[PDB]
Order: sequence, then C-alpha cells, then structure tokens
Amino acid sequence: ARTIRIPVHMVETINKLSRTARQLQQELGREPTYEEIAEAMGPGWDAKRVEETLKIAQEPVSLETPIGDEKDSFYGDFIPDEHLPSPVDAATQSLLSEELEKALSKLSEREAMVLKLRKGLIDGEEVGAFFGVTRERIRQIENKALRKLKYHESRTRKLRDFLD
Amino acid sequence: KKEVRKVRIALASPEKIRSWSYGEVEKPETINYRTLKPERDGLFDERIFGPIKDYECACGKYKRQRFEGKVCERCGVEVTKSIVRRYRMGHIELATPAAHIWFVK
Amino acid sequence: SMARPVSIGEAVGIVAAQSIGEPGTQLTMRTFHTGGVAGAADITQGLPRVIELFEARRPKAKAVISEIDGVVRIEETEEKLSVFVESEGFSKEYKLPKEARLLVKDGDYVEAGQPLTRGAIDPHQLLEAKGPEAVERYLVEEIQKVYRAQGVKLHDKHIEIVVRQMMKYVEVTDPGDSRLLEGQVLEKWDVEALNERLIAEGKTPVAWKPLLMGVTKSALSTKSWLSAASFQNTTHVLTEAAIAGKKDELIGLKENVILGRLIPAGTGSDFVRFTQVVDQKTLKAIEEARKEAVEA
Amino acid sequence: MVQVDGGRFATSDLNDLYRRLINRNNRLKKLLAQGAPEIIIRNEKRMLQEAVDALLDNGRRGAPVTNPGSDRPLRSLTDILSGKQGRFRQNLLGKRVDYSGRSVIVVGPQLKLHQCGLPKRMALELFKPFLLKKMEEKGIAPNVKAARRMLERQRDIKDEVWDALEEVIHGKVVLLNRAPTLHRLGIQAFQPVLVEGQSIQLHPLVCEAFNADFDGDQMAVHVPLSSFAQAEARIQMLSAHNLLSPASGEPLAKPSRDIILGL
Amino acid sequence: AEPGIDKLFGMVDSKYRLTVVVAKRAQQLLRHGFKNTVLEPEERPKMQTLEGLFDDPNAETWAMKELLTGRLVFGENLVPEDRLQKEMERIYPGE
Amino acid sequence: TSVYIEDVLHEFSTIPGVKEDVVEIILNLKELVVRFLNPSLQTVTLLLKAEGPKEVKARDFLPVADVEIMNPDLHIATLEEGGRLNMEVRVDRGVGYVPAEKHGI
Amino acid sequence: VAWELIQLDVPQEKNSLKDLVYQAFLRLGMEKTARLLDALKYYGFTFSTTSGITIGIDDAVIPEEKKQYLEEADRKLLQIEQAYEMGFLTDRERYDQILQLWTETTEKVTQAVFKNFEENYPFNPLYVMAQSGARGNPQQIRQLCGLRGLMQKPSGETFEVPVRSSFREGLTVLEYFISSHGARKGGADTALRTADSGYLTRKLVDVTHE
Amino acid sequence: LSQFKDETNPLSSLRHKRRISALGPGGLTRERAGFDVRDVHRTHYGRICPVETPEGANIGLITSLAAYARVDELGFIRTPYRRVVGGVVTDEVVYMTATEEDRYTIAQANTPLEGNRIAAERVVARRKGEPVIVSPEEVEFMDVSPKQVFSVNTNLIPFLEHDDANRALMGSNMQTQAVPLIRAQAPVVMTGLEERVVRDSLAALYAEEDGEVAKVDGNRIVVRYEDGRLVEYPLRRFYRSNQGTALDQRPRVVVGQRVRKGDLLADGPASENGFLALGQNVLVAIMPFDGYNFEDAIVISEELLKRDFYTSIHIERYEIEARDTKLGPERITRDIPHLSEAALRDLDEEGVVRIGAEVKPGDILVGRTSFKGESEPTPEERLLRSIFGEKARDVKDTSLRVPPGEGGIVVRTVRLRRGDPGVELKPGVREVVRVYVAQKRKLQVGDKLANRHGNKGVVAKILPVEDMPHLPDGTPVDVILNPLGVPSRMNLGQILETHLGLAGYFLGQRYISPIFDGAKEPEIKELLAQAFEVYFGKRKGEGFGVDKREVEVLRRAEKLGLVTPGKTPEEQLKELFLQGKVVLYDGRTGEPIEGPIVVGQMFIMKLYHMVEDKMHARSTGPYSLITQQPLGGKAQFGGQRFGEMEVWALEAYGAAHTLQEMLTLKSDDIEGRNAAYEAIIKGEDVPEPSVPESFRVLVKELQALALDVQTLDEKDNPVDIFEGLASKR
Amino acid sequence: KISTSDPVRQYL
Ligand SMILES: CC(=O)O[C@@H]1[C@H](N)[C@@H](OP(=O)(O)O)[C@@]2(C(=O)O)CS[C@@](O)(C(N)=O)[C@@H]1O2
Ligand SMILES: [Mg+2]
Ligand SMILES: [Mg+2]
Ligand SMILES: [Zn+2]
Repeated sequence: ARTIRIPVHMVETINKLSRTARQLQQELGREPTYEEIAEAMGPGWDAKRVEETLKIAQEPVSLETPIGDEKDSFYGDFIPDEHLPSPVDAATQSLLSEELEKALSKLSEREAMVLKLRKGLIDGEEVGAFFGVTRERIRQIENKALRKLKYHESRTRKLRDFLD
Repeated sequence: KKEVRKVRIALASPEKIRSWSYGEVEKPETINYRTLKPERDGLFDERIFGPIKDYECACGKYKRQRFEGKVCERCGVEVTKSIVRRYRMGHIELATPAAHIWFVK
Repeated sequence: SMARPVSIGEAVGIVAAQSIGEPGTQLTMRTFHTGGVAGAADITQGLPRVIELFEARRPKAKAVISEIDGVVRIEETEEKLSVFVESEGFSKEYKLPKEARLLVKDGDYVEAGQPLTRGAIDPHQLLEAKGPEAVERYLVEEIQKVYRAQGVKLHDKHIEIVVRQMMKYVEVTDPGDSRLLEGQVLEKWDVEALNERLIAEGKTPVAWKPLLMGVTKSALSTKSWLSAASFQNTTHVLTEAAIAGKKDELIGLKENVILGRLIPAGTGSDFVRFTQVVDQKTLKAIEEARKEAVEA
Repeated sequence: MVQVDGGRFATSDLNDLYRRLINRNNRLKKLLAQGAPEIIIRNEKRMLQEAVDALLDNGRRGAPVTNPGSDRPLRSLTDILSGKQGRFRQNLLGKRVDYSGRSVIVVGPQLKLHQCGLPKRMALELFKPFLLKKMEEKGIAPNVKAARRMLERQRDIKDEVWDALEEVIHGKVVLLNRAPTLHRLGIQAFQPVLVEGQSIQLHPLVCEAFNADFDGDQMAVHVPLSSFAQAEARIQMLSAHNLLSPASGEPLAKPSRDIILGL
Repeated sequence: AEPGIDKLFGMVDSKYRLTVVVAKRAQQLLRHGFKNTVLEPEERPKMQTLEGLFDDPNAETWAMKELLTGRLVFGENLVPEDRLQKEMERIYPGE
Repeated sequence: TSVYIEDVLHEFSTIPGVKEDVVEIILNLKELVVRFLNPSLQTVTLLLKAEGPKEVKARDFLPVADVEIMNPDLHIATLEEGGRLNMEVRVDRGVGYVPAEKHGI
Repeated sequence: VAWELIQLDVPQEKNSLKDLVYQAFLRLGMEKTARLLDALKYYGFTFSTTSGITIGIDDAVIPEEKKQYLEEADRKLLQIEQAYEMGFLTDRERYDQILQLWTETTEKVTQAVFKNFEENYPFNPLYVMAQSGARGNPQQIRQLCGLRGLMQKPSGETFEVPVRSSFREGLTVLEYFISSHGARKGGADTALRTADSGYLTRKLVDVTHE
Repeated sequence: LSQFKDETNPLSSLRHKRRISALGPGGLTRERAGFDVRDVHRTHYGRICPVETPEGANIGLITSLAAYARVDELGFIRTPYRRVVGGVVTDEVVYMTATEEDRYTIAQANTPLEGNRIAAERVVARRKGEPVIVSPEEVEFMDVSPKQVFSVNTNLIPFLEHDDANRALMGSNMQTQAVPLIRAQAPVVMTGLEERVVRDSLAALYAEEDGEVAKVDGNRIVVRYEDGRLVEYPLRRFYRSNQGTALDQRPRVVVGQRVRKGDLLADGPASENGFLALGQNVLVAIMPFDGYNFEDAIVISEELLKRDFYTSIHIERYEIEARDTKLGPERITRDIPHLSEAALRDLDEEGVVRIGAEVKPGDILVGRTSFKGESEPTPEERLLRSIFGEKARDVKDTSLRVPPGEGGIVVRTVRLRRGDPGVELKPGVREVVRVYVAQKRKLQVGDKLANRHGNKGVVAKILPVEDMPHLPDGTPVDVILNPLGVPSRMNLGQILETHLGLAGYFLGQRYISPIFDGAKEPEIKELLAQAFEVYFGKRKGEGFGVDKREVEVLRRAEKLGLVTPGKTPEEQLKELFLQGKVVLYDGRTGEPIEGPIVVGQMFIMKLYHMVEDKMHARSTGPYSLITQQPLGGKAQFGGQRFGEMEVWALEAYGAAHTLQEMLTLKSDDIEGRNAAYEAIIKGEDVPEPSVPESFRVLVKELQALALDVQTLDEKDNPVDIFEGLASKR
Repeated sequence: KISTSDPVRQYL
C-alpha cells in the first residue's frame, strides 16, 4: 500500500493510533494534542512516539502535483540540489587542493604523509599511524612539522583566509 | 572526441534493453525509513544504479580518486560523483510479455 | 541588417519569420476564419486573413477561378447565374449562386485561374489552375495587401522565404524507389530524378504534382523527427521515426538546439568554422620546419 | 526520493508506476509457481499489461491515479516527452542563464549608442568571477576564497574593488533584452559604463528597436563569457553596428520623439 | 562605433568570418603569452588608470587593432592544424 | 547633523507625553538655523532638556558661548504631562546637501 | 558630401532625417554614420529644451468654423428627420444617411483645424509635433481641437448620435459613457494581439527555421 | 475570491473591498468567454465604472463599482435616476433595475436647469442604449449626477472631462499604487471626494460627539465630551501595512480644544488635513530637457530631496525558525561558530538583534545553529579542525541575514519560546523569531511618479537647483515634464491642472474642480489674471521692470502669435501669462528659453516599488533538483529567463557561441558551468561546453520508453554524450 | 475496455 515499506506491527500501530484519535475526537471539540493519544493508547506511549508515527503515516506527496494556481506548476523546479558543487565550491576545491598539494610537498614525508594519508586518504591512532617508528617520533615530527608548516604559512598568508 | 553530427531513433531490442541496463530491479522496495538508504535489490539499489556519494563507496573500502576506475571487492561501486547514479539504467524482467501502448494505440 | 549583400550564414529563415510576426500585432483580430455567417459578408481583413493565407484555406467568400483560358458567356434564368468559359476546343460551366457578384463580362478572355467571382481565391485551386508560380505570386502579394493596408512596409523577400516552404513538398504519381501516393520534399525528388537519369541509367521518370500545404502542415511534417517531436504529436512523430530507423541529419536550428549543439546557422557555418590566423613571424617559422625536412 | 519539511518526501510519480509493474510482475511469477488456475493467471496478466502501459504512456487506455488526494494522471514517460509542457516541449520555452541580471531602465541622454549605463552593484555580481581573479592580480586580495569573503558583505568593500571591476569591464560588452523580443534587434550589445544606483541607463536612439518606454519597463542583461561569444557580441551584435532594420532598408536609429522636435 | 569596422568587414569575404578570425586571434593572444603581437612599439593599445593597457586588458581589441593592419593572414587552410601550436609555443615566452 | 534622545534608540520611535514622533522632530530640527562666529567652532553640540506641560521651542536650548540661535520660536515639540525629553543635537559647518546616510555620525 | 545628401529646403521631419541617415550610411560608411546619429541626438535634445515647446490648454486651438460646420450639418440632420417624418426614407436609409452626414462633417472640421494652424499658427506647440516626425496622429489632434465624433455600440453598430465634444472642452458625462463602449473593444484587441503576435511568429519559425 | 487586503494606502484597501470580479465559483464566468462580457455594456451606467477596470488580459472582468451604485435586495446594481414629471424635474430618486431603465426616456444631468424646469426645447436623453434628442415633455427621468457614472477611485481625477478614457484608467489605477509619504499634501486642485475618501476609508480618526481635548500624546488623544465622559484614542503609531507602507496617525488637535462632532483629531497615513493626500504638489515646467525626459522620463530638481518631499517609510518582516532536526535542535544563540565579534555587535541580546540597530545587507539579523552533515561527520574536515583546534563546535551557521537589497533600523522584534501563551506554533517548529525593520526612502532616479491623469514616468536625472529652469524671480522649477507625452496620449486635463495651479501658487489658494461641472477655461484665465498682479505687481513695487531677456522672448512670442503686436510688454506679459505660460531662464546659461513655457502646481504621487523592483543580479547560485537550470529564492537572486523570442534574436545574429553559452555554460551544462567558473577564476578563457543535462535528461526519458536514441559519428558510428557513466559495471 | 468489469465477469 505505501511507497515507503512499513512492517505489520507499525500498521496495526497506526490503526490503533487512528482509532484512538477518533474516540478522542468524540468529545473534546479539540483535535487532541499528542498528549491524549499517548494516554489513551496505553503503556509506553508518549508525545515523541505519536508525532513520529503520524509522520510516517502521511503518505508521500507527488513530487509531481498540480502546484500554485493549478495552471502548469510541477512541484520540482523549486527544490534545490546539495551534492552538486555550485561553482563556488568547484573553485574552492581547486585552490584548496592546489595549495594543500604545495604544502604537502615542501615537507618531510615521514610523519606528514602519515597524518596526511591517515587523515585525508582513508579514515581519520597516533601509534597505529606511523610504520615502525613508535609514538615519540610521531608526536615529535607531527607537532614540530605541523607548527613549522603553520608558522611559515603565517608568514606567507595563503591558508589564513579560512578556506572554510 | 568526435563531433556529434547525426541522431537516430531506432526500436529497442530486448537484448539492447538489457545491454543498457545494470542488474534487475526485482522488488518494490524504495527506501526503508530507519536508514534512508536503498532497501533491498529494489528501485534505488546501489549495485543496480550506482553510488550515492562523491568519490566514495557505500561501505568505504576505497574512498578517493587514485583508484577512480575500479570496483569494490565485497560490494559493487565504481565512482565519479552521484551523476552515475542519475544516468544509469536498470531493467525489469517481465514474466509474460505485454506490449508498448505507443505502438498499439 | 547592413545594406551590402547578404553575408553567408545569416539566419534568414527566422530573420524573416520575425519581420512578419511583429507587424502582425498591429493587424485587426475579429475572427480567424474571418467574417460571420450572415447575409453576404464577402472578404477577410486583418490578421484573420494573414492566417487564412499562410495556412492554405478555403475562404468563406471563395471566388471561382477559371480552370480554362478562353472567352466568356452569361445566362438569365431566375435562380442561379452561370459563367461559361470556352475556346475553339471546349467550354466549362461555372455555377455562380445569387450572392456571387461577377467581375467578368459577356465578351472577353479569362486566363487560367483568373478571378471570375469577386473576392478571395483558394491557393490550392490557383495552384492547379495557373501553376505554382501563380500560387506563390498570389500568396506573397495577397499577404502584403493586408500589411500595406495597415502602414507596415516589410520587404517581400521574407514572405517568399515562408511561402516557398509551403511548397517544398509535392505528390508522386510515377514511382521508382518508393510507392506513388506519398507527399515528399520537392528538391529531394530533384535529387532522385537527377541521378536516376544522369549517372545511373534507365530513365524512370519520377512524375510528381506540385503540392500546396499550409505553413502549419509544412512544418508538422518534415525530414527531422526532432523538429516534429517538438510540436504536433511527440507520440506519433517518434513512433514512425523509430520503426523506420531515421537518421536525423542535423541542419536547421530547432533540431540542433535541443542537442545543445552549435547552431548550423551563424558562426557555426561550415564555411568559416575552420579558419586560422598567422603572423609573418610564424609563417617563416613553419617553413623552417619544412626546410628541416631535408634529410642529411 | 527527497527530504522535504518535518519529514515530507517528494518522488517522481514514475516510481509509483514502476512499483505497479514490479509488484504485478512478481505476483505473476509467484502465481505461476504456486499453481495456476487459468482465470487468475490471465486476470493478473491483464493487470500486468495495463501496468506496462502506465509507465510508457498513461491515458491511452484508462488513467492511473495516486491514491485519493489527486485524481491526477501520474506522468507517464510519454507525458514526460510530450506533456502539457514536458520534455522537447519546454526545451524551448527557455532555461535560466547563469550570468544574468534585470532592473528598471532609464534614459541615458549623454550615453552614446555604443555604450549603456549598468549599475556597478549589478556589475559586481554579474562579473563576480572575472573580478575575483582580477583582485588576486592586484594587492586587494591574496586569493579567490579570500576575494570572495572580501565581498560577501556590502560594508567590507574597499574602493579599490570598484577600480578592479572598472578595469575588468574595460572592453567587454553585455547584452540587453526587452520584454517581447520580437526581432533580432530585441537584444543588443553595448559597452557598460558602470554607474551608481539601481537603474540601467539606456540610449534613446535604440529605444525604437526594443519597444521600450520608461514608465517601468525592465530590461534584462546577459554576459558573453567566451572570447568568441564576446567577439561575436561586440562585432556583429553591438547596438551601434545594427542600424538598419532587417525588415525594411529603412533606418531604426532614427531620431525618435524629442530629437526631431528639436531638429 | 568600433574602429574601422567597415575597413574590417571589407577585408573578409564573409561577415561571419571576420568574427571567427578576431576571436581565434584573441585566443592565441592570451594562451601563447600576451606579447604575441605584431604592432607593439610606437602607437599601440592603451587604457588610462595608468597607460597600462599595454599588458592585458582586452584581448580582441588588440586582435582587431592588428587585423586592421596588413600583417596577419587568415585563410581556410593556411598552416597545418597541429604543427601551428607547436611552433607557436617554441617561439613565444611568457607562459 | 545628529540627534540623541536619551530613551529613544531608533529614528522611528515615539516618545510618551510627546505628541510629535521622533521622525517629525528630527525633521523640525532640520529647520533649525544656528550661527557660530569663528572657525574654532567646527562641531557644536547643543543641549536641551524640558519636562512636563511645556512647549519646547529652540530658545529652550542651553546657551553656548560663541553660538547663536536665529530660530528661537521654532517648534520642536508639545509635551503633555510626565513628558520627559532630554536630547543632544549636534551642529556642523559644511557645504551643500549631505544625506544622513553619507556621513553617519 | 554633407550638403549632397541633405535637404535644407524644408523643416526636418522624421522622414527627412530617416532619409539623411540612410544616405549617410551608404555614402560615408557605418561608423561615420553612428557619429552623425549621436550628433543629431545631441543637438536635437539641446535645441528642444531651449525652444520652449510646451503643452498648454489654449494651445489646442479650436477653429472658428467648428461652430459653422456643426450647425450646417445640424440643420441638415433636421431635413433628414423631416424627410423621415413623412415616410420617404426607410428606417435604415435614415440611419445610413445620418452617419454619412457626420463622417463627412467630422472629416470637415479636421481639415479645418489643420488649415487653421497651417495659416494662422505655423508654430503651434501641439501641431509641430505631429508635422515633425515627432508625435501626434491626425485623428488624435481631431479629438482635442476638432471633435471625436462617432463611437460604435457594444456589438458594432455605430451609434446614431455623435460625440459633439472635444477634449479641450468637457467631454460630457454620456458622450463619455457612449465613447466608453468602443474603448473596451480596443483595449480588448491589444491584449489579444500581444499573444497573437507570438502565435504568428511561432508558426513561421516552425517552417522557416532551417 | 478572498485576498490580501491591498493597503498600500487607505484609498487602495477601500477599493479592493468594493471591487467586483467575474472569475470565481466556476459556475458563473470562467476564463473562456470574454469579449461580450469584457465590454462596457449599456446598462453599466452608474452601476459600474467604464474606466476603473485593470489594464491587462484580465480586463473588464474585474471591476470596482460606481459612485452611488447600490445592491438593493438581490445583487442588481441599481442606479439612481431622479423623476421628472412633465417639464418638471424632482429631487426624488428611484433606484432602478437595468431592465426597467429601458422602458423610459432618460436625460443627462448637464441639461440647463432652473430648478424644476428644464430649459431647452431640444435637450438630450437616451431611450435604451441609444442617444436621442428628446423634448422637455418626453423627459420622463433624469440622471442623478456626474459622479454616479464612475467609481470612487476615478471620481478623484480633477478634469476627467478632458482626458481620454484610455489613459484616465492609468490615472485611476495609479492612485491605488500611491505610497504614504511622511509629508502628505492634498492637490492644489481636487475633485471633491478627497474628504469623503479618507473619511469613508478609515485613515483619519474623527471625533464622535462634541467636547474638549484633555491630553494630546504622540500616542493618544484622550478627549473629553460634553456629556461628562472622556475616552482615550490610541493612535496606530507605526504599523506595518501588508505591502509595507507606514500607517501613522499624527495628531492635528492641540491641548484643551472644543471639538466639533466628526472633526479630524488625527490624520491618516496619507492625509494633510482631513483631505486625501498622496504625493505632493510641486511647481512644474513642462518643456523638453536634454534627453533626461525623452520617451517618458522625468527630470527632478535636487531641491526636492533637500526638503524631505518625496520620502516614504518602509517595513519588511524578516522571520526565522528554530527547527528540530534528528541531528540535533537548531539553537538560536549569539554564538556564530566561525569568524568575528564585529558581526556580533548589533547581535546584542544573546541571539536576537538590538532594536534601533542599522542593518546593512549581509549582517546577522538573528543567529542559529544546526548540525553539519546529514548523518556522518567529515574525514577531511576532521583533519583540519584537529590541526588548529580539534575542539571545534561542529554546529552550522544557519542564521537569518540581511538579504541583498536593503535593511534599515530594527524597530520591533518578537520571540515565541517553549511555553506558548495562546499561540499556534507549527509542528517541528521549536520557536519563531520575527524582526521588523523600517527604512526611509528618499526619492531617487530608479523611482517612478505619476499624476492622476495618467502621465506615468520614471526619474532619470536629479538636477542641481544650480542650473535647472528658473523663473524671473529666483524661484526654480521642481520637475520638468516633456511635452511630447501629451499629444499622443489624450489628457489635456493635466495641462488644465497646471494652469489652475499656476494661479493657486501666486494666489496662495487651493481649489475644487468637480468632475464635469467644475472649472471653466474663462474662470481660470480670470484667476491667472489675479495671479499676474501678485507675480508682477510686487515686481513693480519691489523696484524693477522688464529684462532684455523678458523683452527678447516677447519678440519671438509675437512672431509666433501668442501676444497682440503693438501692446506694452507689461500688457503683453499679462496676455502671455493668462495663456498659462511665462518666461523662463535656462539656469545653466542664464539666457532665456526662446518662447513662453507653461509652469504651475501639479500634484504628483510616487509609486510603490514591487519586490521585482529590487534589481536582481545573479552570478552563480542554486539549481533545481530535477531540472538543472538556475533557481533562486531567499538570498541568491535566481537567473533571468532566456525565452524562444530571445533565442531567435541571437539566432538571427551570427551569435553562435553566445547562444551555445546561454544553453550550456550558463544554465544546464553541469560539467560546463563548473569548469566555467573555475576557468574564469584563473583568468582562463571559459571551457568549450559539454553536453547539456537537458539533452541527457531527454535521451534517458526517451530510453524510458522503448525507443533507442544513439548519437552518431562522421561515419555512422557511435559517439558518447553520457561521458562514462553508461558503459556497464 | 475498463478492467474491473472484465475480470469480474471473467470469474463470475
Ligand atoms: C502613430 C504614432 O503617433 O505612434 C504611437 C507611439 N509610437 C506610441 O504611443 P503611446 O501609447 O506610448 O502614447 C505607441 C507605442 O508605445 O509603440 C502606442 S499607440 C500607437 O500604436 C498609435 N498608432 O497611436 C503608436 O505606438
Ligand atoms: Mg512602457
Ligand atoms: Mg510610449
Ligand atoms: Zn564497498
């Protein structure tokens, strides 16, 4: 029946929710706040639960539905797009990567690449970051190369204007 | 590389239907709420239509550009952005045929 | 837009289509197939006409043209009048009901397709009677009749450009490659006939018949399906285009615009799409490359 | 399949049809396998058939509907290509240009046909990227992303920036459009002369080409990005080059209203 | 209007050709280095915040300014398509 | 060139016990004509504070040594009861017209 | 070459100018023309300011003959009525005869006003504009100084009675309402052709683009 | 049918309340049938204005009713018509149905009346939609008034009589677009309803019963009636009108004043003294200037800005919500995560902005913080934060900012938090935050002003009082209107207004010229005659006579035919003045303007600036999700449409690339636009367009149907549009 | 023609 699948339990759940709201409509003259529904429903029913359930109860809308004055309005030219890098972002990655790439080269590979690759190539482990050389040389070069790199970058200010 | 100088509409061979396609959408499973991800093999599956993220895979075994042209060992995702997700096509395999109303009516 | 000759690659088609679409806003607009059924409303003015003209149609007050060029004869009986045209060869009876005010008199000559009734003429008939050369010439001048009458002074050129296209198609009565009853592009037949009688022997004359279809239909049915998918029935246009495996050679601006391809007209001219520039310094440079070609 | 508001989701109607087909197709297979009573097999095969029509073209034989809410034909692939206004159809109503602009016009008496008055404020957005780079070629900004933030707020622009833009626009030209573009002269190219305020200074002589009065008619403005587009735009599209109308060998740069009265 | 547009129009067989030339010249003017010109010395291109147009304002305003002179040569097939870009890189510095 | 009502923050406010609104008053001030006698006086801040059932005219500004008000009887405001108006109006020597936006004192 | 293509034998109308431009285009060259264009623009603009042409109310001059032509045609209407009161003229004949009276009378005052300006005030503000290619429709002028005379009914049958007034004097209440009818029909035609103007161009480009 | 009250200014709202429409239930009259309905039918007399309808596709269908028009028992606009028994006219009136009107012989109000006696044998009447010269003995019924014929909105035009019904429409719709100026002045010449307009509209506050005034605050007028009672009358200080125009009630009564029943205590948004006032009376020369007033452009004297003359206050209501995301509530706090306190200043109150703060485009009106990703953090962004300060608030800056265009000074703010009083907060909506901003709009070149007759136009140049046309006595003109806009259009009424205005200037008096019964050409010449003595009489006594210039223009004036040759300059100028025109000197040169020019007091209103007016310029921005073409909305302007009519314009030109660009790099080429920007950024010539998404979307849409669309090569071989995403796996 | 009726008739 639905566009987004809902297991049998959620279903009867929703029927019960509905039926309850019906009995609640019976006398208040007030379409129950999600307080009544929780109470009347039973044991573990709360506001957060009912607002959630009726949110899934609403079927989707037709991305294609007659819009505005019903003339010729299709609900989809108005939603924007997120993955796609609006020009602004394509320019970002260009300078960012060209400048990050310049810095990455002028440094000693040992602990810079370690943290460059461990942070920028796979996933986000000081010890597990360096090959054979233990932590003492990691922190040593990491913090001494990272600062020499940041303080000369402080001189020739290229990175300061936060690319983000 | 070469200039497109002529376009041509031609009937679809069932074999060409499958030639364009990737996987078979066999189940009416859009997306399942808990995780806004593609449900099973259904209409949005990642193997059938592609990866939903920039250069990264779904699980993440490979995540940047160096290996841009290869697919993931345990799961299938060859990547360039989500545009591959919007240009690829899947096909349904009909039990007993039916006809195009575009030609019948 | 400049006063010298026309420069190769000018989008004339449209340049024309426009010069005629603007002034159109100044022409009256009562009813398209003008006038109203009442007593005797004889012509059609303003835009309503210019529509009746580009789209070859049956004016209300039609004027029966003379299919035969000869002499005139009229009769007296009560109900219906009658004008007869005859040569030493033959005569033709023409039924002219009560409303028909006759322009011709008992006595002189009437060329083929001449007006025998007063008023409008059907291009189709004038086509058949005096020829394409006549329909064409009738359409142009008949159209300008309206504009001139309204102040607008547009060069005939444009109207011609349009009318021509209303006759880029003709009918077939003596086949060779494709069966007889088919309406196809005039020059495309001049292509067949040309090579069928000149390069490949066996004169299989492709006899045709000048056809006159309205601007709407002219376009409604054309070579490129793309262009056709755009307006009439995307649904049919494609179906056919498909079954036949059509190769839309892109020429024309509508079709090549959907592609988002450069326009065939303008700078996109195959005439100039390729042109290179040089400095005498780079001219001697390349010759030096040639000189170097001398081995050992 | 998209997240809207609170949690609303929007999906191309095509997906409800697709599900139609798939469910039916599957139910078919399972009905064949389960065992098969003839009436039920065909019955399904009928549904299946219909369904296959739906995605392709809806309405040729009956019209499928999303459940009680909108008795609307779910757009079929056919409807997509054709539609009230669909694929090749609106492919020609127009698309929206990326380097465009639009403001109210106002007579620019001293202006020469050659040029046109364009609001600097407008020029800034329009030639943004051309400015950015120009900023970097000068001391105003270290880099692009810098130059960008430098201009993200109005109060932060050093007067040095205008001098940059004013330098970027040196010999480039833009296109100006009018409400009903009736003839080719309905869009003409001019050299921008940046000016203060909101209004766009237009020349009086060309007021005849575009049917433009000054009671509020707003003209749009476009930008030639390629060196080619620019070459054509100022060579064979610039206002001062197209003086005689394509309709009649009569001039269109005729002294309009006031000039005659004067002369 | 623009400098000797008539004179220019005349030097070409087709109007739409003149546009192609200028545009393709302006291209090379920038790519191979902007000093790829034929007329720099005494009376040349100029802008006024200083007389600094001498370096890089408008590409084609130059192209036109050169074409108007009789130094360039535009043909249908003047110099072989790929050997041109090679010879040009070789002789003009600036990158 | 500038004004400061003590309880008022923006120009579009209205002061209790005061018939006129900030905008009408700052407007009447533009009507005020002062005259200083020497260069030493570039920017003079005139001060005025009046309370209760009194009409506030320009003569009510506390006198300043080298400055003279040629516009005494000009009407600044009408104060009802519990009418508290204490302001500081700047005055300068300049040329032409300068929009309040241009200087921003 | 400037004298060879100019006519200093007359006041410069938009047409004389129009012509000047064309000539100048073929003769001297494109850009050289552009110059003349702004040259004309500039002086026209200047001299226009100084000339002090201004619309005033007394400038729209009503002819002394308006009263005549009106009255003469007025009594003539009386005859048409006497001729109908007797039974001579068919219901229709009367009507088409009246209209004919006005249609001629109206065009009579029009050549009258102009003749007035032509002879007495060569330099009337309201007139030079129209004579000059500048601004003004002969039919327009007629509605200010002469009179706007016949307005049609809703359908199309022109009214029997004319609009005796001009815009200079108070176009009365009903001569107004009467005139109002024809107004809607007109504006109605303009809104419909705005689109029809696209209709026509559409069709033509469909067949002619290639 | 029910819509936004259009209250740009009181009169407006009033009209929008009484207007009558066609379109609606669907049963009555839809969009299809028009031309027979759209026309002004005969019976529309006194029942519906024939002018008042909207210019545009929707013409004649929508229309406000007439003056005395009244719906009796069932919706039949009856129009009043007074009875005339025999040659006797009555003061009795019958509101007659459309049908019945035809059975009688009705006559117009212009008929010479002695009282009950009609005065001319051959006097006009109109049977049934037919003009007919009837006799006094047949005149059964007569029209009630000239006013009943049209609408209120139209009745406000001075000499409607002399203005072509066509452009008088413009005049009636123009008023509906009048914006309240802080300085409101009534016309130097009015029709007679300005009073009734403001009164029947609810602009000004009127006194119920007679009494004395107690307190006269800027916020209240507590009056004391003689009945022994006193009531406090609050005054909507500064209220936001639906379309953003100020609605303030400025008190006009002093302390302790005996008020007459029904007298203005305070003036409405646009009233001077119980009179309707939009825009202001300004002295105006009516001549051509350089080009500044060419087709329909207006030249204005800077002097009009010096005085706060055309100046109006505006208020826009920016609003932002704190939404509940499953990622974490969006907090509204003074905290703006990434860069400076300088931008936080006016953000004084923690979170909200401080009242009375000057907000420019690009300042934080309100702060808010949502979460960074959809569900997961960022591997690349993980390293950066760690490098300079790992401990970085992961929260996103989603804060209401000042949208391009403008802002003023915050005058009011509203915040609705958790424990709601009696408010309706939508679901998901944690809390709302309204910000009312106001701004003073001084007249400028982009603005458009227009008299009541229809002369509409925009300001093209603000001239220094230094050099614009000045009169002999140093008084300069404020606005210089082009004559050429008067002949084509046919509204001499404006030229009639300016003349009466001239007299009102020197005679220091305002007048009331009714619709068709008003002022007459001789009466005006008579007042001008009075004015010449105020103008030139003082000149005599003040000590001087006539200029070389003054005589000079006379020479040229007699050769013209404006002045009787042979009379004395003194006498000649009187003549010349009576004609409504006077000598004017250039101002720039000081020489005179050869030929007398008319000048005078013409009322002129300023027109409201729509959201479109906000000139939209867009560089780069959002893009639609399904269609990949430029879209705007909140802060990014959104691209302009490049329609077919425009395509052809380029097509016609050899604009090949420029057109490709418009179809590729500018709107749909996804890969195109990107490499485009970047290219520009590095000063590289934009890239050569990749395939447009329109194309690709098509092909696939087409593939969605059996059909196979494959592009081809030189030789009929494939080529590839979908760069590399179609080959399989 | 219209689907429901046909199947109903079909098995009925
Ligand atoms: C003949 C003449 O004098 O020219 C006029 C003016 N060009 C102009 O008049 P306006 O309405 O601005 O006052 C108008 C236009 O805006 O294009 C509209 S009316 C017009 O069609 C007419 N036939 O009267 C014609 O065109
Ligand atoms: Mg206009
Ligand atoms: Mg106009
Ligand atoms: Zn994986």
